[PDB]
Amino acid sequence: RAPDSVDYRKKGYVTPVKNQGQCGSCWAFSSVGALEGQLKKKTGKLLNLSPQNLVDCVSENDGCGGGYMTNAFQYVQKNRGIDSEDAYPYVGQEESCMYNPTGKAAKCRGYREIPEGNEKALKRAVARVGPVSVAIDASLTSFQFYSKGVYYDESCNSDNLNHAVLAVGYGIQKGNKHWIIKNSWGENWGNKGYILMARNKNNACGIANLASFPKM
Ligand SMILES: *[C@]1(O)CO[C@@H]2[C@H](Cl)CN(C(=O)[C@H](CC(C)C)NC(=O)c3ccc(-c4nc(N5CCN(C)CC5)sc4F)cc3)[C@@H]21
Ligand SMILES: [Cl-]
Ligand SMILES: [Cl-]
Ligand SMILES: [Cl-]
Ligand code: NA
Repeated sequence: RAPDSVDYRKKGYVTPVKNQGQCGSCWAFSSVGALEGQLKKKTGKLLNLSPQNLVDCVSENDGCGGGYMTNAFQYVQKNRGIDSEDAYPYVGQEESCMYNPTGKAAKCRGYREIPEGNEKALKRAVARVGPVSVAIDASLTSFQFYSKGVYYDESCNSDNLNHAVLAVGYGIQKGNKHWIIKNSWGENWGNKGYILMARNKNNACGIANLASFPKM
């Protein structure tokens, strides 16, 4: 039976909160967060992986114009690696792909997709695998102004996915079930870069509509 609550931050599987700046690279931060979690799990080492590597090199995506996490995992697989942040640092603008194998810090051997809309499957994946890449509607002002508690807004549109983030856990706060979400808008946003988002409230903000994780 799956745990009632999980928090990968307590297990050392989660790197510090990043800031994607003014680039549409949410998809790359989400992807690297999932990879970071599997690397820790598999090798015992927590290290920052390179979103810039993805932005510059995942040619099926649109760099700062946006992308899909699935495309990112496929690239890392076909490329036979992803660099560390140190080897390929974040610039926040698309540049030419300059992958450096010497800076390779992780590998990927495929990915899996959570069954569409299923929060129970997403819960079990978070428990069984580690941090999961997810897409949400983050367009509401209520989302932007989040500070604490469990975020729920009826105006959220699960058919208008427009942001990629990382589910690092789940639980309950004061009677409200939640997902522990790591955002990529810096430490000053939300609750030190995180938001608790409502769980089992009919797939609020489309949290389980386009979720995936890498195999390592
Ligand atoms: C995040 O940083 C948040 O804000 C930015 C936009 Cl609004 C949304 N976003 C995404 O990256 C978003 C994430 C998903 C998981 C919701 N994806 C997209 O917006 C997105 C995906 C894919 C493409 C895309 N465009 C392509 N082409 C553009 C047009 N030419 C003619 C062809 C190639 S390929 C491709 F995959 C664009 C955006 C960012
Ligand atoms: Cl369960
Ligand atoms: Cl539950
Ligand atoms: Cl360049
Ligand atoms: Na693809």
